[PDB]
Amino acid sequence: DNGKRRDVICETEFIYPFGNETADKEIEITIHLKADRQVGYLYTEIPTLKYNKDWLFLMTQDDCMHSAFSYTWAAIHGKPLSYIYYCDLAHLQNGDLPPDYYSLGKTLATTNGTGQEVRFSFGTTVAADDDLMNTQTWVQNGYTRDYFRFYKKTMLVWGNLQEMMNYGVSIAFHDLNLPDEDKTEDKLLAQFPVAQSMIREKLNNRTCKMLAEPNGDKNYIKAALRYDKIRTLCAQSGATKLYPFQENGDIEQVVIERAFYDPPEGSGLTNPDMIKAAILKEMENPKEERAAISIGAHNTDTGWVNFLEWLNDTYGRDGDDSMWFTNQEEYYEYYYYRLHSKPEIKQVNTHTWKLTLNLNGEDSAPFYYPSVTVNIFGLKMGDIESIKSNEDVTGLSYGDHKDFFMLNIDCRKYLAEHAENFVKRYEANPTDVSAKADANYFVNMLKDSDKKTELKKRIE
Ligand code: NI
Repeated sequence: DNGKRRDVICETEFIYPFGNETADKEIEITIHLKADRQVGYLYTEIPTLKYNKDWLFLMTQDDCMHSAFSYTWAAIHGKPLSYIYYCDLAHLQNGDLPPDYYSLGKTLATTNGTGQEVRFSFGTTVAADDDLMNTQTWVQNGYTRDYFRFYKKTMLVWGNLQEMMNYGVSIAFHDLNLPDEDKTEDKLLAQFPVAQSMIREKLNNRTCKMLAEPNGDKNYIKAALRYDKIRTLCAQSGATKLYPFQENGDIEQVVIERAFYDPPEGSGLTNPDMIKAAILKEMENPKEERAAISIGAHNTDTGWVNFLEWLNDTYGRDGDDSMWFTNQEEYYEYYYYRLHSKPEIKQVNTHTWKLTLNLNGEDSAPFYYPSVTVNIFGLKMGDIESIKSNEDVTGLSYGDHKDFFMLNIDCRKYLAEHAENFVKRYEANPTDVSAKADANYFVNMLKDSDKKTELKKRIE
């Protein structure tokens, strides 16, 4: 019965198996050359930014906000949007949409430089030790007497966050659920693993490794530094300003600077206006001198939706494609790989070369973004007869970039199974255009294989 009110716990039907992700990857890519294209010497590097991007935009949305799902995630991923209301996942699943709903008509993305879409990525903080994440959602198709079921909740419900995990959204600690008088360094330290246990229980055993400092409270940074699961942190002050082409040290347990760009009072400007102005100023510098645009957000809204579209249209897929728009966790892992991994390429015979590198995350937990870019200097796509890869490589795209050759290598252990889960969702909702688009997006992440061919056929 479509018309009957239901009050449900929002749930998604699969979550990537973060707890099962392998910590250590061994990449072996065999490049067989055409007969009259024998090259003499090749050498390799991991570039400063993934996909050979010129500059970095980091986004972390604080306070575990409903709008992180209803506005930020929905706008990026081509989902129904509202101007004043706040959908939960169960509304989208059931087609119970607010009375002003609309869609942008596209996802918001860069490319990877080798012909594939990379949707914008961001992180949200989590109030995992707060029972308000267990709030129910009122679903009632066709009910128009009121729209109270679409009002802003005080925070994300778990199901919304669980679904966001399937799209690579990251997580961070923020406030912990203790009485204010108990927010001492020692008591916050004891409460971190309590919140972590709830994160792991709800997010298919993903371990949170980031702290976004709350309200300038340095007790959170001091406590977090004694909790070794936290590897990366952000704050507005007492931090390090990130210059991606200059930063040379370890950033393990380093507080990265992140700004909210609040507008002057009574100025009528918005946070997106301020960030846009900061971006324009920063782009006037050569890329090597640019700071990262490292932003925090609180509530996101229509102005933020339009700003994300502006980024897409200006520096993303529909503009100059120069930006890497990601979350701080993915960046942290990539920087770690660039510091510690050493790609090597060896000639096996006159026409065959073998590229190897290891991706090994830190001892605390499996890294969750085990993908890199490798550049090969001296090689062009036109030289290549075939490329093959070993089992640890699950996504592989490649092509020319400037005067060299680039490979985007994804080693997420369960990526093919994840794509198939999106295919199955489309098959169960074949009239949902967005479900089909998501299926195509995830299947296109896979390297060429029988499984990729099977899944493409299922989504023709
Ligand atoms: Ni906050």
